[PDB]
Amino acid sequence: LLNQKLGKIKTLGDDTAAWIERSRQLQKEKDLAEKARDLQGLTVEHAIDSFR
Amino acid sequence: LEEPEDARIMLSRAVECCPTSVELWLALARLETYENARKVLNKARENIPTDRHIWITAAKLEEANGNTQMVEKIIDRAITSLRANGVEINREQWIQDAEECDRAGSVATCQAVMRAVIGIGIEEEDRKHTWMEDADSCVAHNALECARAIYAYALQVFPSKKSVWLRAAYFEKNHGTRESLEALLQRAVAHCPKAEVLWLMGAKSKWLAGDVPAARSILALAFQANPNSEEIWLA
Repeated sequence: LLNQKLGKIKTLGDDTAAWIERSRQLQKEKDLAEKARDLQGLTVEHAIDSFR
Repeated sequence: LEEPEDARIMLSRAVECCPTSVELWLALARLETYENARKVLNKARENIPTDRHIWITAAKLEEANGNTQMVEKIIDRAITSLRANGVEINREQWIQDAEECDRAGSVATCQAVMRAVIGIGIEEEDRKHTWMEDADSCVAHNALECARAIYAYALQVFPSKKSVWLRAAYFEKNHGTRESLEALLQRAVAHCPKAEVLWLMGAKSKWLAGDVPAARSILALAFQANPNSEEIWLA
């Protein structure tokens, strides 16, 4: 069952230099972005009369 | 990862967001382009400024991609940083820089850095005997540049003991240098002719080299003027 569940998610956890260009664009993008109720039902093991 | 050019590009893109990265700056310094190497050093200066280790990186870069004049200028700039920035020169740093500049780069900048560290930073009281020992230990770990730095620190100042010059001449003999032994003998005889370590040591080195006629010539030179007792006559 877990294998069925863990199949529909891609396991990518393309080039090299244009990836660095992608990183430069991401740097530009991030620079631009920078700019008493709970006690109901509880049982007491004592007689009621025992309380003064 | 498999690509020095892509690695350099990625390191440049990361260092734009990673200022305080000495390792990244040093990696960018090895970009295999001398003009671009100087530009990368200037950018690292424009990055997190050269406080403690980027000075050593710039000194090594001057050792590799440059001559002794710019190396000495960078050494003077670092000495200015040794007081303005508030970071005194460390003996271990100087020894490591000398070893790195002897193994990889030219020994000229290693000798310049050794002189700058033995004059500034390491000087206690009129002797530099600890400096002489440190330079001898560096000579046991580096080339003759450490011995030359010891000679610059000792012989240039007034030699209170000629035994340092005798030890330097013995090291030069261990380096196979006879002309350097003669130069050291001339320097010591004109600075401290008060023992048998200036002319007698040179005459013995000549008489233990293997050239009998040259040994006789050296003995004639050291016994005609005879800057010693009849020991030269016995030799």
